[PDB]
Amino acid sequence: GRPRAINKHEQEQISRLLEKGHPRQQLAIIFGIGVSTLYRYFPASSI
DNA sequence: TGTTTTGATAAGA
DNA sequence: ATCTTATCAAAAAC
Repeated sequence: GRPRAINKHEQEQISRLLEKGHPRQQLAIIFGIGVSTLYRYFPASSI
């Protein structure tokens, strides 16, 4: 199958970043991934 | 040419 | 304008 966009290390990082209030929009641009991908890994209801 | 995850996208009592 | 969610066509890898 297709590889994941973010490995576990990046996941754990990105998690904290969002809990610190970083907009998914920016995070997506920086990590080179879709914005909707971010909502799937970390739902708004999960922060 | 054949069988997992990405990312646009539409809809949101 | 904005923000969120689940969907579904197809990229990505072998």
